[PDB]
Amino acid sequence: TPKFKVQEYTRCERCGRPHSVIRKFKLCRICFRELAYKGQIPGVKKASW
Amino acid sequence: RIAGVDIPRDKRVVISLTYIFGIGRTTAQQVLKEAGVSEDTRVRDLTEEELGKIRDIIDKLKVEGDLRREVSLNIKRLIEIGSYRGIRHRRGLPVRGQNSKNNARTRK
Amino acid sequence: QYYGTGRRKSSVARVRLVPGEGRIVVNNREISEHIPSAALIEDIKQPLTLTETAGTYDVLVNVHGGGLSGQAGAIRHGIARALLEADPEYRTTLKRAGLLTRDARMKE
Amino acid sequence: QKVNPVGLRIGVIRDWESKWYAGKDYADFLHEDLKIREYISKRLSDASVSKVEIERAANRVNITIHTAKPGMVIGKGGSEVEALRKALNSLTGKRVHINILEIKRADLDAQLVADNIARQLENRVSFRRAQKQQIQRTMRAGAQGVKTMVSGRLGGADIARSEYYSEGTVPLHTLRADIDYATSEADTTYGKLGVKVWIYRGEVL
Amino acid sequence: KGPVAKRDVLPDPIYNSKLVSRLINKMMIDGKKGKSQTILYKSFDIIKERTGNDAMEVFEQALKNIMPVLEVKARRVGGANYQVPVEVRPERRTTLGLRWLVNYARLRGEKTMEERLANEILDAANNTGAAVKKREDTHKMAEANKAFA
Amino acid sequence: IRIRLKAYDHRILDQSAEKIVETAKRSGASVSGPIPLPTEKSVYTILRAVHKYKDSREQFEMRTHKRLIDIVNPTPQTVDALMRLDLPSGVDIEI
Amino acid sequence: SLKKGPFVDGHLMTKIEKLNETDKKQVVKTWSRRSTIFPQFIGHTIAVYDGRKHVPVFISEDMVGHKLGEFAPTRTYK
RNA sequence: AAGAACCUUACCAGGUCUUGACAUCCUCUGACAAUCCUAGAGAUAGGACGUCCCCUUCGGGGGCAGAGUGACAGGUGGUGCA
RNA sequence: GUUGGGCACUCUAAGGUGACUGCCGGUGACAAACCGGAGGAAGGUGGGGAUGACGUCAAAUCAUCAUGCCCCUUAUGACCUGGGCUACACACGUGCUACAAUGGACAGAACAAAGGGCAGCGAAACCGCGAGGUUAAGCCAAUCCCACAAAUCUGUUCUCAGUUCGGAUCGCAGUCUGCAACUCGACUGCGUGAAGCUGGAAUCGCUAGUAAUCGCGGAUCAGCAUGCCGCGGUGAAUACGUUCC
Repeated sequence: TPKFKVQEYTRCERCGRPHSVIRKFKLCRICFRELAYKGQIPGVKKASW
Repeated sequence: RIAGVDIPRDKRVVISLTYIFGIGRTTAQQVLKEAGVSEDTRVRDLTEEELGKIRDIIDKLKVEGDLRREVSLNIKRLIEIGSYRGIRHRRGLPVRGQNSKNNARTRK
Repeated sequence: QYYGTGRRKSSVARVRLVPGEGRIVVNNREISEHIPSAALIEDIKQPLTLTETAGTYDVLVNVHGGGLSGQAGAIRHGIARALLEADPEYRTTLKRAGLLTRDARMKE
Repeated sequence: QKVNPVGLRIGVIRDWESKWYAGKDYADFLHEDLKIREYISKRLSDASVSKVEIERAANRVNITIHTAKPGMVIGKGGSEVEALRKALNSLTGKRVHINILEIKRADLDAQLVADNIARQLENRVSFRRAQKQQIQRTMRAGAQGVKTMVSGRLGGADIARSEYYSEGTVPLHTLRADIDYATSEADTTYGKLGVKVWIYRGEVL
Repeated sequence: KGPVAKRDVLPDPIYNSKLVSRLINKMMIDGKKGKSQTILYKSFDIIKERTGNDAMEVFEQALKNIMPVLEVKARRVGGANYQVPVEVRPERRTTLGLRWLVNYARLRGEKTMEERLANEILDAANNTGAAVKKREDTHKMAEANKAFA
Repeated sequence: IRIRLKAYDHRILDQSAEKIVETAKRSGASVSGPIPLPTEKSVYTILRAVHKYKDSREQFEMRTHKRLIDIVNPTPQTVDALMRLDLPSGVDIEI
Repeated sequence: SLKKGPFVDGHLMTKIEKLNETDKKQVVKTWSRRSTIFPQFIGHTIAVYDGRKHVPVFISEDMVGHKLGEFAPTRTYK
């Protein structure tokens, strides 16, 4: 719970890890990739391009 | 001779004024505009009247030793407070937050 | 009037031949204004020259996309494809010059 | 290493668990889903549930929890279900539904299979044996291939090294082949061991 | 294994010469064919104003004098180091014609490229200058080691 | 009446529009048949830098497929029939 | 920003305004290296934290407009 | 890890707290709290100001907080020849 | 298109068809093949991405995370404030801009695609030399806003100069963002104007919409791009041959 608004940083809302976070999903590259695979991320499928 | 500087004869006026310390392109442009004189005329092809007018406009500006001194008293001022910038001035390192590890050679 | 869609790159030219005097008008301008290069203009006319319909038809193109070269190729392709609607006898002469092939060379 | 077979076969032959459109609610509706599925795991750690399909409809959130033990799942009169719902109702915020279908032949689903082997390795059933029960059960279930792997300090063996008993075919070359995959971790008194379980279940034509 | 077909360039629209186009593409830098189309049409107006002849009469004459007949090719069978005299294929003649024309035109002292290219063509046409010399040079060298082949 | 449908699977989105159109045509109102609207392609590129500068790329993609359904000369039964229809969990029915 | 005016920590400006009531006298210790030197500071010695110790910097006229941290170099190198 | 001013942040120097930041309970269950006054560089503080938990056949329990509480909690400290 | 205007075309995107040596000449086992026909947008493996096997390095990671057993466990837990990560004798990588004239400046024309936006994009007017500021249209959207290109083409001037080459650095200037830009943001004034007169030995890679080149957008993000990822524009040269490596 930071003091000012600037200090407030995006953390992986599942991991807790404060890195690499995708604002659309609030996930780091890791937690996302894993869940993407399982297919728990409504319409986000692996691409071929 | 303008502001104690022998500006070249062959090149255009605008260019010849860029040599005058304290005058660049845009200063030379608004000098000659304020002189009410064509900026395409040549120094060799100017008039002594037109020179006088150009010279009168340039007297309102800080140029040459007047400006060199203004700049030099600032070097004094920073080494007269031991400011980060002061120390960077006397050490010969970057003063505005440039990295030193590499790409600092202008200073070094 | 005789319609024919051309495409090169991202350009898409809606060519239309109308009975005229060999004027190419692209988006309500003379081709010289729209396409500057003479080399491009010659290549745009290349379907009209080989069918010997240069001076038969007024070309009314509607182009959108790509650049000036691209826009050319689409017009060329669309003139060629318009001529086929004018006279199916031209197919043989066009096809020999490679004008009926759609240049599908996209970026990698 | 390798592509996760499911990874590359979703929206192709297999389906989304999380069936729902949502624009500005995406992250809200998503992280909710993550609780819901993480809860039903911790709750029903022994009910043979895998494909916890989550649908949504403003405030009518439906949770289909496909289960190989459906009689066990419901509970004594929907006892487990109702208690599950009220927590989820108090956690999520919505009208959490509980539609339930069965995982007929647990050895067809690779999560359940890999979960079965997850327990055997905890209770110290020889890596050797653990798999072979599954393999043969999966064969009789009616599966054209299987590739159980266990990897780690196997039997407390100081040196960790991997042991895989593979039957049938694992056609990863075929995008239309239904390769199920499921990983699991086996925490014994010498670290953890990796249950990886592939299952080709006939082509999707 | 089978000789790839060379790309069929269009004819130069005002001289109807695929040679002149090939010069443009040789002169073109950073895909700026416009700059090179201008330069040549500027250079050929310079040739026509000076000589009075058609630029095509001069340019073809220029190429004749630049275009090589025999070239040195390194052959190192066992020892050898033989500079095998090789006859320049008619496509490689024009290649080396236009390459040298452009390469030496850029190196000349004149201020603008349109003048530099014009003067190199005018010098080439008079059987002189540097690009003609370069052909001679490799032939002098090919004549020097002519005992191989 | 103007309807916008949005989905991640174009199959269910087509099966939706079929019913939306068929329910309006049984209702008797004239339908502008389902306009295909420019499908939105959000691509997510997770790079894992190797040797710093080379970087193993893995791309994911979300496609929002869109359909526009205008209903001309609308009816009471239409307005009802639209609210009656159950478009699935993967479609967003905006009116 | 430059429309808002020069910056100074209100915690510090209070301390120095108390000294401006009296005659300089006390020496203020602060961690506000980021505070601009105002004319009110002139004559004071300000103890400014350089990351480990407080550097006593006497405030002269030419130091006005600069920050306090300009006179407390944080990195040691010869 | 060419999106480090603070934050990030791990490092440092100094200030500071020690169920310790958090964490399970154990229970005790109040309000928890906002709050703005005074400090302080801020944390850490004391308090100006301000406490009503809901559900409760109104017992309890779900909680939250503080306290007590207890093993622990928690370690970017080890081992990637577990 | 501004509006009425069916909606033709184009575009949007669901569903289809289309290339097969299929058909026709030669050739050759009468076949396969090969050579060439036509037809077609496409010709003989349509072109791109996606998806391999069993490998070994007890390769690397307990600074993604988790982890059995160690250790710390009023500290090897935790919190704050300032500072450092941004130091610079130098080294090894990656990259950008110059070293001008096929260029610099000056103005007139232009012609893109992809992508982003409501806690925002912000039109458009308005203000300032400019960066920005004002207020606020319209629009979470093929509807509105960001973008709506730059290279380039055509006018004009300088004229091969350390230069209207070049931009470093420094001085004095402003403006945003944030609690705060001293260390340590970016941007814009204005002056200054470094090196560089186009990078050897050597080393790597590349057969076309490629090399080269010029712009655009986006993620991360308060702000911060000579990085990364898209997108489009312009657009080559060479491939004889297998003699050698």
